[PDB]
Amino acid sequence: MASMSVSTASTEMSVRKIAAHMKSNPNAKVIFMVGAGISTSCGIPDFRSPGTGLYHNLARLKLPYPEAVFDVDFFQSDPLPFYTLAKELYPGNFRPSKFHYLLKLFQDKDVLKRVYTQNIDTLERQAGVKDDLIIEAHGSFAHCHCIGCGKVYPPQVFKSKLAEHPIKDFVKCDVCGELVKPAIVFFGEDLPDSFSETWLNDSEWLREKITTQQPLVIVVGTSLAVYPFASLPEEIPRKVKRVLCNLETVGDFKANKRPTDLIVHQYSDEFAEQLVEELGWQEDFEKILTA
Amino acid sequence: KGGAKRH
Ligand SMILES: Nc1ncnc2c1ncn2[C@@H]1O[C@H](COP(=O)(O)OP(=O)(O)OC[C@H]2NC[C@H](O)[C@@H]2O)[C@@H](O)[C@H]1O
Ligand SMILES: NC(=O)c1cccnc1
Ligand SMILES: [Zn+2]
Repeated sequence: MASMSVSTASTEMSVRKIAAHMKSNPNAKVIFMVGAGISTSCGIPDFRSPGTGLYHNLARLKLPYPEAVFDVDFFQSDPLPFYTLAKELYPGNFRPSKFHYLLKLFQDKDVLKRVYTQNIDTLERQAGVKDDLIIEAHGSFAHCHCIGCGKVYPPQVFKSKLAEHPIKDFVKCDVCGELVKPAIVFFGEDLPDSFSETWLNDSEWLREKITTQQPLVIVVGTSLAVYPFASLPEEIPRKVKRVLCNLETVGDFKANKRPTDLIVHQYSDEFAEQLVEELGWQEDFEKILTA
Repeated sequence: KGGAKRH
């Protein structure tokens, strides 16, 4: 849970600007858009990184390249690599980070409009963020369905297969016989309707607040390299302040910077620490963290 | 909607 700054440079002044904006607009809410960066401190292994036990197990299993684990065609031809990744990444194996708890604090303070996440770890929900405020753009393991006929299956059927040694006899649909898989969006598949639908509604909400207070969209720990999720930032209203907390400037913040863009090069957990400080909520935060 | 998940 302990963090430190990424470099000798201080980001407290930049983080202070954010707290100042929220101070001047006490009845405004914030929309977060997050990626893998906010869960790195949780110890979740990056399947694309050698030196991770997961990477080598997938390589030993003949996975051709990391992302084939999230490819429909590959899964149907050989589901073992995905099952192996699921065993290691299944929700419940990790604990939320300081940044995940920040989302909870904001909710408690009624300043959370929505959190759009590309992650499948569901640590936002595990941390106590309400279902209504979360948009898991790439799905999660909480639901399962047959890839052929769409029949619904309880998530526990899939989960029970992961505890077997070795993992074999994968879940097959008792209607059409095809493989059943967790509701995780694989490369090549459309995201769930709720993604576009909610962004449609939040986009109007954003544009309408510009004319009344002022909202704020904060992008954290994402390389903005996966679409359509990566299109959100450019679609934020020109008149709505965009904030980016990432080790490096990426996506629209790099391709089309905006005068009002606030860029903060900092670890998501350190950022959380500094924001809570500048907001004066250290007391409530500590309570949540110790709860 | 935006299309299918991709790079
Ligand atoms: N602690 C912390 N704080 C802030 N930013 C961080 C941190 N750790 C990593 N990062 C940054 O977060 C970004 C994470 O990028 P990435 O690993 O590509 O994940 P995404 O959220 O964007 O994408 C998911 C990918 N996972 C499966 C699919 O393979 C996708 O390509 C990257 O730009 C990093 O500079
Ligand atoms: N967050 C992830 O685990 C992931 C895996 C593959 C593609 N994109 C994201
Ligand atoms: Zn079926």
